[PDB]
Amino acid sequence: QYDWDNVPIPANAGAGKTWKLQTAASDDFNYTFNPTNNVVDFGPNGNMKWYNKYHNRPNGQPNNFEGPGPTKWMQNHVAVSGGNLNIWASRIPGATKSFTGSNNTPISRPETRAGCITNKTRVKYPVFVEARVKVMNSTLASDIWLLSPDDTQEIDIMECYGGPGNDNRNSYFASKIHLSHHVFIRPPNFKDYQPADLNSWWGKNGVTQWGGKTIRIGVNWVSPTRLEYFVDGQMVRILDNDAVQTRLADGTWQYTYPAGVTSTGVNGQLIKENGYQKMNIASSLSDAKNKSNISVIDPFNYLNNGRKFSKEMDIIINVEDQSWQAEAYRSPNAAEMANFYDNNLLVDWIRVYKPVN
Ligand SMILES: [Ca+2]
Repeated sequence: QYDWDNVPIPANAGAGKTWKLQTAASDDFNYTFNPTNNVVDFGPNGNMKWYNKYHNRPNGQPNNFEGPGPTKWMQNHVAVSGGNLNIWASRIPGATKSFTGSNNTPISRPETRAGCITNKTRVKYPVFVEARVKVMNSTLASDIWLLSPDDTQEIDIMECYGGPGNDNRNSYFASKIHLSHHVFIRPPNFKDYQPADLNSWWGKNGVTQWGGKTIRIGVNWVSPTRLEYFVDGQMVRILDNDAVQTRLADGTWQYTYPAGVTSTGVNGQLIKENGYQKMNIASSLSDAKNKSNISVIDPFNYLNNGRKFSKEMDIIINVEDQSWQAEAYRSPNAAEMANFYDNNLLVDWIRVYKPVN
């Protein structure tokens, strides 16, 4: 028996097919794992389902990247207890961290210590991954995501800065969940693409903040070229090759596709409108796909692979103080950090299925 037994799988396995639970990957977090400074595997009974660090390199060696912005990932900021995975953030008085700011020069902010874990079982399309999670009531990022070992391909389940802040400085972002993915060129020619259309910042009328709410959120990774997103059992977004459909604030579907880019090669940039990727309106997903000539996966050919996902991925859950938030002082302040509950991400369960006939 599992915590999710009574919860319908919202993704469609397809005609003639059903969903098969991926037992080793899935975890309903009902055991005890006490936090430790050591890098260790953890799980129920004898099982090793996770380790308390950012994901290893393809060769198995540690990846010692400590996080974006002024984040420092810390082994002992991860525990399992009370039926939940707990991943939290804290600060040490006087501790600071430098990172490259928006002017391509170093800047410093208070260092945010935070947990980060990686699942020992990788996933690849076709696969559905869903978690039940209490989003942190914090301006920090509550993250559940997938990343290839070589750091080139990424599919996010949740990236949410759910708390408006005690002074509401993060109110604009707190009402949204970023439904996202990334593709990268690795150094030396480092480039990063993620969805920047207005509709990728998903919300719902009557929800002012996600912080403190417990939601179910998942991604159905259908194929190299298709992702579907789900919140509380409802499909809310599809990315399909070169077109997008997303549920608007009132629940109604809008079909869109990219209006323009400067190039579809590696030095290309988005044409923007109102601060977001400029998108045109279509009348169905097929109409949008017909009209579009620009990938919504890899518009600038960073992967040089037919603009598609192609690599198995590690499941990562973490908290982050990202550079853009930290530079803008949207990161937590001392008063907010006095409330532990607000700074602790709780995952009740994460389940993984693949479609089988
Ligand atoms: Ca649980």
